[PDB]
Amino acid sequence: SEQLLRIDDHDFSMRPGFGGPAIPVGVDVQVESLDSISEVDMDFTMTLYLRHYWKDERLSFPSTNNLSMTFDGRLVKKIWVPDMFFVHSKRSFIHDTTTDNVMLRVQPDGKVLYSLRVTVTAMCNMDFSRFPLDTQTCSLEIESYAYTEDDLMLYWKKGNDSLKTDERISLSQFLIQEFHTTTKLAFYSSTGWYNRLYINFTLRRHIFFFLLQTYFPATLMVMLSWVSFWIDRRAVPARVPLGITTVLTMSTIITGVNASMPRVSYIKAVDIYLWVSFVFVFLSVLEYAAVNYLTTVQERKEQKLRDTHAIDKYSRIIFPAAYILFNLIYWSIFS
Amino acid sequence: SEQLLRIDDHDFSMRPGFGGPAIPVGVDVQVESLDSISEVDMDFTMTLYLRHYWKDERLSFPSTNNLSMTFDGRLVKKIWVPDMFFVHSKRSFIHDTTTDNVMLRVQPDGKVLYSLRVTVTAMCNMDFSRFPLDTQTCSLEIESYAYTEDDLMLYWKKGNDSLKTDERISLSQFLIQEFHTTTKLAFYSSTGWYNRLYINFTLRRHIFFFLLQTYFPATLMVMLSWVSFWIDRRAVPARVPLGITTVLTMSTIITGVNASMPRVSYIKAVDIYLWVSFVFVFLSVLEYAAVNYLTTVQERKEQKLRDTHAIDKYSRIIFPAAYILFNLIYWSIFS
Amino acid sequence: SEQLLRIDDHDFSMRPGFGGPAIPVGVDVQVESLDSISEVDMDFTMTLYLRHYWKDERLSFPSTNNLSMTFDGRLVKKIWVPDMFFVHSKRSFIHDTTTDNVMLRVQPDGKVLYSLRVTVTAMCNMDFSRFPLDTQTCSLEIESYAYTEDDLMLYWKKGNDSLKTDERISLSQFLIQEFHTTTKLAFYSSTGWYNRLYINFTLRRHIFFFLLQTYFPATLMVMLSWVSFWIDRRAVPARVPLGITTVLTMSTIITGVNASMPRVSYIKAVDIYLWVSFVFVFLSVLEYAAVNYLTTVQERKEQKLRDTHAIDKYSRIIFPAAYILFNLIYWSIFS
Amino acid sequence: SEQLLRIDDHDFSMRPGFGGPAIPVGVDVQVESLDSISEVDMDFTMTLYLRHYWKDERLSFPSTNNLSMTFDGRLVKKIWVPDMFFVHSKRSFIHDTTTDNVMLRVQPDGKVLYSLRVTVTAMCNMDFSRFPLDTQTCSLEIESYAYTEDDLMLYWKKGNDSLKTDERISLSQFLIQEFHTTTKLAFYSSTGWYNRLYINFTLRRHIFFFLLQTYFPATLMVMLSWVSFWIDRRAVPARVPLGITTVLTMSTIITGVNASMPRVSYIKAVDIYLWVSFVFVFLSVLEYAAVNYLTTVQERKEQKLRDTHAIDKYSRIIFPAAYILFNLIYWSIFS
Amino acid sequence: SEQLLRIDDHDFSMRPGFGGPAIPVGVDVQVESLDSISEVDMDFTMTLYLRHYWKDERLSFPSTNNLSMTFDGRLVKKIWVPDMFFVHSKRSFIHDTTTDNVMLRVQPDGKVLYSLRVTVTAMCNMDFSRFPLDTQTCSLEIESYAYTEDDLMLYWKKGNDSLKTDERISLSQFLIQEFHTTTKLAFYSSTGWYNRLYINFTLRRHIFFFLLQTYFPATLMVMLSWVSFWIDRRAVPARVPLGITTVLTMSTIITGVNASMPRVSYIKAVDIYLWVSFVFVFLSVLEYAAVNYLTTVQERKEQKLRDTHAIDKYSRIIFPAAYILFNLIYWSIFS
Ligand SMILES: *[C@@H]1O[C@H](CO)[C@@H](O)[C@H](O)[C@H]1NC(C)=O
Ligand SMILES: *[C@@H]1O[C@H](CO)[C@@H](O)[C@H](O)[C@H]1NC(C)=O
Ligand SMILES: *[C@@H]1O[C@H](CO)[C@@H](O)[C@H](O)[C@H]1NC(C)=O
Ligand SMILES: *[C@@H]1O[C@H](CO)[C@@H](O)[C@H](O)[C@H]1NC(C)=O
Ligand SMILES: *[C@@H]1O[C@H](CO)[C@@H](O)[C@H](O)[C@H]1NC(C)=O
Ligand SMILES: CCCCCCCCCC
Ligand SMILES: CCCCCCCCCC
Ligand SMILES: CCCCCCCCCC
Ligand SMILES: CCCCCCCCCC
Ligand SMILES: CCCCCCCCCC
Ligand SMILES: CCCCCCCC
Ligand SMILES: CCCCCCCC
Ligand SMILES: CCCCCCCC
Ligand SMILES: CCCCCCCC
Ligand SMILES: CCCCCCCC
Ligand SMILES: CCCCCCCC
Ligand SMILES: CCCCCCCC
Ligand SMILES: CCCCCCCC
Ligand SMILES: CCCCCCCC
Ligand SMILES: CCCCCCCC
Ligand SMILES: CCCCCCCC
Ligand SMILES: CCCCCCCC
Ligand SMILES: CCCCCCCC
Ligand SMILES: NCc1cc(=O)[nH]o1
Ligand SMILES: NCc1cc(=O)[nH]o1
Ligand SMILES: NCc1cc(=O)[nH]o1
Ligand SMILES: NCc1cc(=O)[nH]o1
Ligand SMILES: NCc1cc(=O)[nH]o1
Ligand SMILES: CCCCCC
Ligand SMILES: CCCCCC
Ligand SMILES: CCCCCC
Ligand SMILES: CCCCCC
Ligand SMILES: CCCCCC
Repeated sequence: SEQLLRIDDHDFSMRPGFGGPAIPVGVDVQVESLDSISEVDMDFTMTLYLRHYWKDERLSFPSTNNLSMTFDGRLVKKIWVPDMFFVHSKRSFIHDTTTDNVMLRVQPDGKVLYSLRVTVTAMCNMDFSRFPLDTQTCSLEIESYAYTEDDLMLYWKKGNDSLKTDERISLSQFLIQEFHTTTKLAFYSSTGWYNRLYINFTLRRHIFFFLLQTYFPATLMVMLSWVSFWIDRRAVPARVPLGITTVLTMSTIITGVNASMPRVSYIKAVDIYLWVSFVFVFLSVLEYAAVNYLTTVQERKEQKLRDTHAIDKYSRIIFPAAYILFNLIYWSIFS
Repeated sequence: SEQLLRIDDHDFSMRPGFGGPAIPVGVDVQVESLDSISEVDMDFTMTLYLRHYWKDERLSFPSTNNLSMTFDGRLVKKIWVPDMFFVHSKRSFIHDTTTDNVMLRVQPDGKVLYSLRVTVTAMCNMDFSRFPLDTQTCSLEIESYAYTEDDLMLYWKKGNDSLKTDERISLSQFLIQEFHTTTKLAFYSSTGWYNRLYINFTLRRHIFFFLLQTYFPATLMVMLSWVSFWIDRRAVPARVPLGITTVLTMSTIITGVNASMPRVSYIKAVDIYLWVSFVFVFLSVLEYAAVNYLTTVQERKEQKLRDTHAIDKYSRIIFPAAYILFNLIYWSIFS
Repeated sequence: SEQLLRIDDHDFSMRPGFGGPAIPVGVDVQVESLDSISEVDMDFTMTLYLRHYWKDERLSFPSTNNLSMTFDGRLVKKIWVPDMFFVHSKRSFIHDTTTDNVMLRVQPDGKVLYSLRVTVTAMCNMDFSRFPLDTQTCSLEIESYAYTEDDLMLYWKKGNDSLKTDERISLSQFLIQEFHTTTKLAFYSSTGWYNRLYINFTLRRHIFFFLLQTYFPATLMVMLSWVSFWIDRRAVPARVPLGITTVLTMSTIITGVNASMPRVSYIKAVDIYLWVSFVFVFLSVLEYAAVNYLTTVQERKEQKLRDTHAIDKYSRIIFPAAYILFNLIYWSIFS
Repeated sequence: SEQLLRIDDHDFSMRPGFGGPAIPVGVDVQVESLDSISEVDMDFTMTLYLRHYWKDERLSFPSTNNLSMTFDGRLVKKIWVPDMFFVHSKRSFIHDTTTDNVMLRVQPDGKVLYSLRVTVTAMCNMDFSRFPLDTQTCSLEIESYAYTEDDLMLYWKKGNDSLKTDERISLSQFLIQEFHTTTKLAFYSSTGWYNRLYINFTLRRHIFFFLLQTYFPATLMVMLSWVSFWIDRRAVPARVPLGITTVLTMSTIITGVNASMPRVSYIKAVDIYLWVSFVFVFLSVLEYAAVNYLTTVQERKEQKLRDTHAIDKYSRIIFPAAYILFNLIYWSIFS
Repeated sequence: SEQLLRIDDHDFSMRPGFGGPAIPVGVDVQVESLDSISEVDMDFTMTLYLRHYWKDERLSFPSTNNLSMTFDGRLVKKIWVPDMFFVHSKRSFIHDTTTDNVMLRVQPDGKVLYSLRVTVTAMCNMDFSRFPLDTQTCSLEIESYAYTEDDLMLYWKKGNDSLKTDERISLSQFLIQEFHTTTKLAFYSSTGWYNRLYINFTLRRHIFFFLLQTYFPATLMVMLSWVSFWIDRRAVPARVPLGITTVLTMSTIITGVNASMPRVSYIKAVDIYLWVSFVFVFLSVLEYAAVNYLTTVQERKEQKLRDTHAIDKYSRIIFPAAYILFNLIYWSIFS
């Protein structure tokens, strides 16, 4: 097999058509699965099959039929192959169990198919301002390293049909949709122009889970503090312990939520809702202090000279009305 | 040993019977142990022995007896060997201590046995909707990379007897059972058809542990709030602190359970039970508020004009009846 | 040095005495240190020196004295060496700083000493039913990969004296003792019989630490709830808050203990003790509810017609007696 | 391509101009992205493109035009290349997917361009005394390993214009600014002098996030304890539970904050503020004890012989005044 | 450069002076930085420069001046080099970015300088009985692997001046001091005697941080329980809730401290102080139970027949005196 191909009779350190027009190379991609996603480091891991198509007359061999030959990764070190690399990637490797996952198929006229299986991790900027209602977009980029557009031309072989996805791809806490491909030209100041390929998709969260865990407990505790407005003001040993204990219960809820969320160090949409509810509970404690002080002053004044309080009556209306107004404004901005 | 075999006289870059019928290859598998399982990344790790059987007349050597020769991993780089790989795997490697774990045995007539020891990690989709009563199924897949069904034929050498398991295989938090093997054909649009092999097993949890840790504390606290229905309504400084403190105790239990469970971001069966019990505790606090307000109004009305309350009597019956009805419906759906 | 030994004149791909009796190989082991132990994955890491002894007449060289030659790891790739591997191991590697840790010493008559330094991680099944009083046993296994008992014979060179241990070996949370060696034969259905070597040791915990952290706080809280049996029954605002707060304190202790212990998902000995104490605290709360209800009924009955309660007197005796009986049964079973 | 260049006719183990003046080498750097930063281990990870420029007459080839040739990483092992390394680095590696990310361009007159893509992790000393208002500075260093200033001269090719940064570089919890380059000479006692290059940048935090999470809850609880100064002193069952519960609430806040912050084991600016507020809450509990004791003594004295207390009046003024004074001093020192 | 040195004319598999006296080798060490320290696994990571000095007449080359030649890591595989390795090390590696960090300098008369940059992790036994006042000592060991003292002699080239340290070496939570070097002979039963080198240093903690976080909160809570001794005994709804809540507050502090400290599973100095304070709080709760019971009995006895209690008076003196005595004994033992 190494004698039909003129391996030793040709210099394979130079691209086909050296000194002439650029050689076109086609790319096909099949996505196998998505492994994991990190919200702190802002990256994702993908596994895929990568295929290349090009023609090289130096690899032609005589044959009485159209039967193509198949080779392994050992022949790759001798023949010339493209050097595509993934831009903005953090780490990547090629599987080698039980051997290198590389195949080569050579047509009698010199057409070559080159395929390999590779896992790549790529960075992706994310914005958590609208958490947990945020929507994230990611992209993967493929580009030639050493050859500019004047020497190598890169394109999708079959347009938008060149991308295939496994039917079983899924994520534990995200929903994946809208796979499509695009192309663009990249420029480097000290090297020149390059062709670049893109693979795009979108991610979404499960809204209903976060509503039950975070928004639901907060609302109940706020409504629970409104009970004290209906208890008799003369029961000092009852009104005071109820108010302070509700603040303690709210504090533990906020602390627990922060520990479960990722260590994102800036204000998010969920943080605004929780701390506003904390202020409402705090204001209810000061409300009884005014009632107690005024009642004591009035009783002492009558003794020196010798029914529901007005504050309680209005608090029963103002407090529920203010909280509903806050919800309408909050949900109108954050959809 | 390298001269009895015609290593230099044959081209080993081509499969035996090139240009003719497909060469059949048999596979035997022995499972050694299961290392770990991840519920967040949805993958498992397995260690096993992999063996191949095929015939190659080019490796025949003259011998006066049936004594077969044994070689090492150094000879593998010269002779032709199958290229089986594990589909949907994330990472894998071959052990090399103190040397490569590869053996070769060649019969005088050219029959070859090839064995190696390899550890492989494979993905597995899991559903946690019925946690902690869920049951999970996993599979491992073996397939040829470069050779289609027209060139290489893959099958189990001895049918269902080709799979062996160690007697000491176990998991810390799962029960393993139902090992069996199956086969199926896989199709690739741009390459063709391939034979694929499967190894299947099932996993189960320990039910009684989760009942004690999660379901048991929740039931006791709900029954504890029903005590307030039997205390005298005139003891305002006693009824109110009891109600609010029970809500605080329930909140800490729910927070602790979430931290221990894996970060699965959707509603599970256990979450439904815990939050329904929280509502029952919340409703008991509002029940006393109605009793206290009505009692105060009645006393003031009598003074202006100049025994167990009905709500308490019915609450002693309705609340226990409602909770039992919930349990019957809940346990009938989730088995 | 490469010319006194007939490296190029002999075929080193075959074991000495090919076609004849099995070649005996001796093994010496010196344990350097134990690195770590994992209770969730059930494995341990060990570092050791491994030495081999065998005779090969093909490596003899003429010498006027008994001065043996010393070589490095480069000569290993040429001469034949044993292929011992560690069974049931998860991962292992050979150190290479600043170079490969391999030595070779060849006697004039052909005796060869082969030594290397290797770190190996091996699995070990553990049972935590009797935690924290459990005792664990571990073993390490060494076996030849490719050569059966008919071709290679493996044995300890000096019996039980072949195992040496460093004087400074220790673990942070375990006690190591009882190092000894044993041998056994292993059988493989498709390959044959093999000789196997074993290294055994035992591990124990520090009992007194767990008693102070877990058992000590639980006992104090149970005894603390018995105080309410001596307080006047007329102090309703005192008896009720004391009972409910003790339940809250007990709940936080149980939650904290679970977080510190490893994620072992089945019932252990410690879990039984903690939850039984929780029931004792729960029963004390219901005890006062019966006293309060009966007192209220009696007072109302006397009014309609126109001293320590018996329950409190017996509770002072029954509750302390029941808890002591539980301790005697619990400690008699779990030693 | 390997015959136009006199690879076999020259000794490439010696630098160009051996025995003569030092060869000047230029460096260009383009920063791609920052991956992560660790506050416990005090290091950061950076990915960048590194380029070298030098002239070597031994690589000249005849050509009728100015068309330069392009090669791959295979030619690097034959020709002489600079040996730049990153000082104070912990770990680094060169990407190799799908092949080595190395390019070579050779001009007809012998000018050589050498480029590679590398990820490097470097240490950086940090001071957390002024947390969370601290500002950190980092640097990256490049130096030749084996060749001193007498043999190799290292400099920026285009001065301060040699550094380029990606437009999308960002960090999750830090702000990056002030990229600039500097140079300095380094001296080694046993080897000599070396040229060193520097890349500098500055990092800042998000101030407003930490104020809401830490400073905001602490202030509210302190103001909440001042309420007890306005409640009637005769309500013993109300004043005492309010005071002790506030201490409990403050303790949980401090514990939660420590768990979220990195394990920095020395006093920081934030720790001072939290513990001073704890003392203010503690002092309020002792204040009521003095009032209660004095009131009891006065009442007993009057009985034996047969209005707001002064302490409460002053506490309403002294306590708010003292806390405001603390804030002015605290914020004047820590800006 | 490969022809002035007689690489092919000499057998470099044997040490210089084979069959004669031992060859002396000198070592110089410069410490660059300390990366991290682990208190659970008991190991530390260090990065350093290692240099060797020896003479080999086989590498002499003719020269008209004293100009020494410089080489790279490629020549190392041909010439003979020492095989120093780090004893008791867990893992180590040599940096290779952008190339191997190895240099060679050969004098005309055959003197050779060999330098390399390596990162090594070594074990270190630690004792935490006196935490957080403990002091730890660490050591690093260098030894020849294959050559005994009869063939290779190892020594510091310049005595105690051979060790250099970077001015910027620091740790986040430890203080490093007292760098010095020592030497000792090591014996192996089956191999012989070896020379060993040592590098020693000492580590200390920041005392004041742990006092504020652990000792300070514990003392305040104990003093807080002494307040109840000054409140009127007739206020049953005040004395009882104060006592039980203090126990709850103390329990949360102890749980939080354990989570922050490393998982060291034996009794430490800090644990003794915390649990003794817990007993003091527990005893105060039982003290009021005796007062309440005796008061009730006396009142009932007077009714049947028809002022500060003594226990409270003594408790005001005995309790403060006992705690001060404990501190004097505790701090006298643990310095
Ligand atoms: C591929 O299909 C997607 C579908 O959204 C479309 O947006 C995109 O433009 C298509 N690409 C090409 C190259 O036609
Ligand atoms: C192997 O045995 C299992 C037992 O469950 C059976 O389901 C399966 O069909 C068998 N496979 C073959 C190939 O007979
Ligand atoms: C080695 O000594 C141990 C000591 O416990 C003993 O049990 C074991 O049998 C001995 N082994 C041999 C091979 O004598
Ligand atoms: C590069 O620009 C920065 C801008 O801050 C300046 O400080 C620095 O000195 C400049 N360097 C040189 C070499 O001019
Ligand atoms: C090196 O100096 C240290 C300083 O503490 C001293 O203890 C040690 O003995 C010295 N070593 C030698 C070899 O002189
Ligand atoms: C008390 C909770 C009130 C919630 C009001 C929600 C209004 C949503 C409008 C879009
Ligand atoms: C108060 C707990 C009642 C539990 C009822 C369980 C019924 C199970 C029916 C299958
Ligand atoms: C209240 C604690 C009683 C403990 C009794 C222990 C008995 C141990 C018998 C072996
Ligand atoms: C009660 C909070 C008072 C805060 C005062 C802040 C003063 C800032 C001066 C720079
Ligand atoms: C209430 C705290 C008393 C502390 C006494 C410390 C004495 C230290 C003597 C060395
Ligand atoms: C499944 C319960 C959702 C509750 C949402 C409450 C939003 C205010
Ligand atoms: C802390 C509450 C003070 C209330 C004062 C009311 C004066 C009208
Ligand atoms: C927040 C409630 C204020 C009510 C004021 C009533 C004045 C008469
Ligand atoms: C081992 C106790 C199990 C309790 C189950 C309770 C289910 C309602
Ligand atoms: C918050 C409880 C209000 C109860 C009102 C009862 C009216 C019948
Ligand atoms: C949830 C209990 C309701 C009881 C209503 C009784 C009306 C007389
Ligand atoms: C929940 C406690 C009820 C007590 C009833 C007692 C009847 C004898
Ligand atoms: C658990 C204590 C029961 C006491 C019953 C006394 C009946 C007179
Ligand atoms: C966004 C609220 C900031 C509050 C700062 C308080 C500083 C005393
Ligand atoms: C613990 C508080 C004691 C208060 C004593 C007051 C003496 C003037
Ligand atoms: C901290 C308040 C002290 C007030 C003292 C008043 C003395 C008359
Ligand atoms: C649990 C406290 C009992 C107190 C009894 C006192 C007898 C003198
Ligand atoms: C721990 C205080 C004991 C006081 C005893 C007093 C006896 C008269
Ligand atoms: N094709 C990417 C690239 C990097 C570089 O330095 N020149 O080109
Ligand atoms: N046999 C698997 C496979 C991948 C590919 O691209 N062609 O075949
Ligand atoms: N010696 C172990 C082994 C594995 C195998 O397949 N045959 O032998
Ligand atoms: N150029 C760095 C270095 C290290 C050394 O030992 N000599 O030089
Ligand atoms: N120099 C260390 C060593 C190990 C061994 O087995 N012989 O020597
Ligand atoms: C926050 C309510 C205060 C009311 C004072 C009249
Ligand atoms: C939730 C019970 C309310 C009863 C009102 C009559
Ligand atoms: C659990 C004790 C109940 C007693 C009822 C008489
Ligand atoms: C801390 C305030 C004490 C006041 C005593 C008169
Ligand atoms: C712990 C104090 C008990 C006192 C009994 C007289």
